Amino acid sequence: GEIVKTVANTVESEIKAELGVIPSLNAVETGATSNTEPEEAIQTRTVINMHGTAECLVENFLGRSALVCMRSFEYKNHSTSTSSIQKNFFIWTLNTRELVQIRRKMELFTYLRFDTEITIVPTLRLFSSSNVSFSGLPNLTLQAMYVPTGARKPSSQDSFEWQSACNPSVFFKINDPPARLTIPFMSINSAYANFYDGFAGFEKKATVLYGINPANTMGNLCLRVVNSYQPVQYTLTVRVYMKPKHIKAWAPRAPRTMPYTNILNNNYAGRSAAPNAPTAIVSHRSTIKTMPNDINL
Amino acid sequence: GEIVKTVANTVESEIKAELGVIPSLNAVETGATSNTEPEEAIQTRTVINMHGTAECLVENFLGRSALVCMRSFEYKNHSTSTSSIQKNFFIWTLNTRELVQIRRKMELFTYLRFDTEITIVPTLRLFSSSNVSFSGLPNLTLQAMYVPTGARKPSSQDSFEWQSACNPSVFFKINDPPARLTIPFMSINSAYANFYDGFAGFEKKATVLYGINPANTMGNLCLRVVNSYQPVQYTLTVRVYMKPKHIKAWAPRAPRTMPYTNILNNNYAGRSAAPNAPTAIVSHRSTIKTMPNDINL
Amino acid sequence: GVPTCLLPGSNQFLTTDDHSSAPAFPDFSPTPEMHIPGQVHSMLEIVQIESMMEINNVNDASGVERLRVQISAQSDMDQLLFNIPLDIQLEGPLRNTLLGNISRYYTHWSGSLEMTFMFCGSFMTTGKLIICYTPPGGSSPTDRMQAMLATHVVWDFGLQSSITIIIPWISGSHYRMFNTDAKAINANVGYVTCFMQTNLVAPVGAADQCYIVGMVAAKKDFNLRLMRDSPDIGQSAILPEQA
Amino acid sequence: GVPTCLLPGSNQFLTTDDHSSAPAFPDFSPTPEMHIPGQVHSMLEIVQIESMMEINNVNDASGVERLRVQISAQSDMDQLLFNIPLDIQLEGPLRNTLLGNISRYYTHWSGSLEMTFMFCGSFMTTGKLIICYTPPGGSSPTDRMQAMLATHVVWDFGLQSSITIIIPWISGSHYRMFNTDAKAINANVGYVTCFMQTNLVAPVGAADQCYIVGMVAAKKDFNLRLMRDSPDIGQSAILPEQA
Amino acid sequence: QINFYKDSYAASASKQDFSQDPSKFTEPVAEALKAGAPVL
Amino acid sequence: QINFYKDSYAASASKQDFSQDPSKFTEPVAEALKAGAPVL
Amino acid sequence: QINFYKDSYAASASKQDFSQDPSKFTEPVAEALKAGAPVL
Amino acid sequence: QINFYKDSYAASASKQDFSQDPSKFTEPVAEALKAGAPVL
Ligand SMILES: Cc1cc(CCCOc2c(C)cc(-c3noc(C(F)(F)F)n3)cc2C)on1
Ligand SMILES: Cc1cc(CCCOc2c(C)cc(-c3noc(C(F)(F)F)n3)cc2C)on1
Repeated sequence: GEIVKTVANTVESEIKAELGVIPSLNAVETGATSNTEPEEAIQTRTVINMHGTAECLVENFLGRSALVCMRSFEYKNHSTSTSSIQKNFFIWTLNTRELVQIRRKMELFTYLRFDTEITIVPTLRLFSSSNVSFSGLPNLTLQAMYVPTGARKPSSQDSFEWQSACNPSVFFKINDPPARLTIPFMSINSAYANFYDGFAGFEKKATVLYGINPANTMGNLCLRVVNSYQPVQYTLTVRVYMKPKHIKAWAPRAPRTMPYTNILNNNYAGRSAAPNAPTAIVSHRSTIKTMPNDINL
Repeated sequence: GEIVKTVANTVESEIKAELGVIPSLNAVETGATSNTEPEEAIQTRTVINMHGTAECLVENFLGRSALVCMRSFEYKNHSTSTSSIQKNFFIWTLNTRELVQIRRKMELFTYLRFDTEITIVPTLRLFSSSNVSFSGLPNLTLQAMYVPTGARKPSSQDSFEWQSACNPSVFFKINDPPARLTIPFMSINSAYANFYDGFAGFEKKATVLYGINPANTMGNLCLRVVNSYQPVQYTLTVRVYMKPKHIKAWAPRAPRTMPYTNILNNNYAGRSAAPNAPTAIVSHRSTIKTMPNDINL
Repeated sequence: GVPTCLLPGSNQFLTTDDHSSAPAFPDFSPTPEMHIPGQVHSMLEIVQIESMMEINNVNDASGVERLRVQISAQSDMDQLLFNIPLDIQLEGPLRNTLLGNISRYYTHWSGSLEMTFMFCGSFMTTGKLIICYTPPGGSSPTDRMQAMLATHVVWDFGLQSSITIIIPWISGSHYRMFNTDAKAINANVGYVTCFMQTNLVAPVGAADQCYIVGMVAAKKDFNLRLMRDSPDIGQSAILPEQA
Repeated sequence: GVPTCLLPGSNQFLTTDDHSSAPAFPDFSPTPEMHIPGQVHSMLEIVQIESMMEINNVNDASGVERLRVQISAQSDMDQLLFNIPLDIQLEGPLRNTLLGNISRYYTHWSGSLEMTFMFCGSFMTTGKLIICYTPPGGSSPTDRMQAMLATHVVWDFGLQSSITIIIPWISGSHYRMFNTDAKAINANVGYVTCFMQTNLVAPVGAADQCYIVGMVAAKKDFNLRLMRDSPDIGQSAILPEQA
Repeated sequence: QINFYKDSYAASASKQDFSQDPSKFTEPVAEALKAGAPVL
Repeated sequence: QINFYKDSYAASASKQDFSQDPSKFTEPVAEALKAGAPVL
Repeated sequence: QINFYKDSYAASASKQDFSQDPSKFTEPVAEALKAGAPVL
Repeated sequence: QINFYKDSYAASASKQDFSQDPSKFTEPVAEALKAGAPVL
């Protein structure tokens, strides 16, 4: 294990006709990748490469803020003949699989240990009714409440589970900067697992699903409009962004090829034809001797 | 190479009638500019000039914030009978040629290496409809997403390319200060080139255009209204400003004379008559012996 | 109070910003760190791992057929056997590789590549191949006389079952771009071509139609820049629980 | 928390502000610096380079005709040959120069100018000219007796083909302004005039109608201030891709 | 790193660790392969 | 210069470099021209 | 703790006191119980 | 006190002066009264 701030330098190489030395030949059967250097495969010049590697660090590769949740509910009076339930909120059931870019990028490793910075971005639209005159978006107070595993969830906007005496909650308005906080590495294990070759229950029943991990039960995010209902219908759209920090990554995986279909498992249907079809990942060319983008003069 | 914080001082000079010394005569054929000093052309006094030069530094000359993009789209419901495309965004295809003041100023050098500070200034107007009652501009959330070369571009406001898990994106509202960030020196080469005497493709076809540089393929800026459509039509105008920082400049050019016509090449039509006509750059005077602004008493 | 001026960039959310934030679980004790083998510190470690290429990406090969190249005894000499496009950004043999998939998360790249070919015929089957890397400028070679003039390695089958060809970093610019225009000077790497040096010779007891598997990796002089969302994966809607 | 008061100038975008900003590409490695010849550190280096003047900016000269002054053998004596307005801000011979174009990006200027004239007749053609810089106050001289009383140089043609006249910094104020009013005390530099000292004498074998090319540059005592958008370039719309 | 908060996990992106050991994945063999040597 | 961010390219306008070598453009001649001398 | 205000009670959450004496509640007996001993 | 401004009168509430002399108001007598003594 050596320090690599810049890519390897190239050393000047000479003609070499030596018996018993075959640097260009390797045995792939050992499981070892070819160790052949350019210096010993061709005649090379001295090159002092000052290309930096900091952008290919797993901290930089995974430590960008990515969307992990998009939920939209109608902000209005949901009350009817006999309901008494205001329903101006949503519950998510925390996960990192709903959006494929962060999922596929996280799924390039088996295990990840990171503290996560979260950023919530709310947006309002007036609901296009029969008689609706627009004149501006109310500066509503929102409450995002993390309900951990085994805590009572809210059933209404007006519920008293919103007390949040011990539940972590953040209050933030529409016209303010998007809410932000850091959640620590909060697994019962020493790393998060993107794949579980097993079951999360002690029973052998169908109801006990394959792939579900007994460390991904992370609880729920409950977000409400704190303001009581307006005289008109609004649509609140909430976007939650995840930025992994202080990242450790283990056991790199084969990248996902087929499009995801759900968040409970890694099943696939594949696309009808190449690319990313079950029988053809790379698009077809005419023959093994055909260059599809051959430069013609 | 010497340090020049203040302009050159003037030294007192005397009468000089010396054979073999002709400081006022030069040979222009050598390619060298005249080396004749005022001290040796006329009788001068001692002057201690304390005029500073910091304002004529290329850092100061180019390192002002200049407009590089103005795009306006209609913020409304673009949906029809069968579209399902919201179209509340634009794509720019990054460049520095659309606006002539920054173009002509940058085009005074062949090569530039600078890190660039960008500032995005959004503005809304209500669309003047048949029945439109104004009462104020919604504090909309905007997303500017840099889509690098070879990345999937968004086709709609509601597209999932906006994930931006690895694409650099900035979220900023209307009533906030204008969004700002620094893009680094991001050329595949050691400097940006304002002119390319060549082609960017290996083929010799018409489709391969002259002047296009294979280092100006900088990707695209995709900017969206994050908020879903309002009940009324708004017009969002976005202004992007560029401030070069940490600037190195090489091979100063002859300044542009004819008005620019496009961003793909440096072609010209010229103005019908002087000034800046193809056959007359400077305006006409009656004769070579005529002073047009002659002071009369 | 502290004299204050809110600058441009105030109240903005940048997805690539690097700032400390409010801890939601104050004084929370995270699980003690435990040693797990195969810890990755850099993406440049993964692109250095060999991965198979779909050299046989043709509309007659299905599944595992696409990762092997059928090499046969020829009733001819000097003939071209197979080609490899080096357009990582475009749908080609290198796309679905560790190099391809992870480099495709970036826009700029520089450095030498290694391509290793494993011969999978019989111990009794012999042969000599010539694999050639043609730097860009003109057309892909179809004659061995033209291909031999570029960077190449002559491959003798034997106890060492595999050969490496180093595709050396030969470009005017410090970096190349993963661009949608393959024929662009910024993007084009050139061509890899394989010809028969002698022939494939198999005795009656051994099969005449053998196979070659091609692997590609990056060398230690390899770099990536300007991270981007990979075009490998797409999404039309929020992924549901079931469907 | 840190005690804070948002001052006037909070939430403002000033196009001339000097502040650090959020890096969009975190830990991005820019291309290594490479030596390129002709590196410019100051705009004052470019204004010191000679550039041709349109002395013949008349409605009968087209293109390259405008950058040369037709000097002929005179059937007279002491006669004026040509004039040069020194109004950089106004449409005059100095506008389309390196001095002009780059100084025209500023509002204030100070320092001595050099104007070099190259004679382009025959080796056998002789002559003596007198070029005079008249400081401002009154009318431009039309008689040599009046012009000779100002700063001047007498030019003998020979092996050294060019002469310099230093237009020396002679002003009450430390700076002059690039003002639209030419007759303003803040703007006016005065006059440059060229008269015949003797005559142009060419033998029968040589052409009688020769040419002079005038160049102008700044000296090391030259300064510019108060940057502005140049009036040289205009725009009626966003420049399209094609038209 | 800077961190204005009490907890250490609240801090910004961690100080760049440029340690690389690709041998974990590229040469994970009991007996090391010598460069130029026939690796049988 | 100040810079509140990790990257060096994020810093403000660079510290004034007053180095000038106009000879690159004004006297780019193999044999230097001497002041007052006939330069032929 | 930090505190930007004059009063000490205005300060943030106090510096963690990890002192524990559960014997107050778990063994509040005049004669101490010895581990392993018959406590009668 | 702190004061971010040039003038001294712009400063916050002045540093607590705990000096007390209630004798000014409680025993403002030429000849001091002795404790326990008949004060006639
Ligand atoms: C797998 C896997 C799962 C994780 C952790 C994801 C973090 O989950 C969250 C999210 C996305 C948001 C909040 C949250 N947002 O707001 C609040 C608050 F308001 F309660 F503070 N909490 C809390 C957690 C644990 O990391 N790997
Ligand atoms: C020629 C030439 C081209 C350049 C660089 C111009 C910078 O281009 C931009 C611009 C103008 C804006 C953004 C940008 N604006 O916002 C975002 C973000 F939101 F994605 F962060 N990126 C990114 C780049 C590379 O310098 N010389």
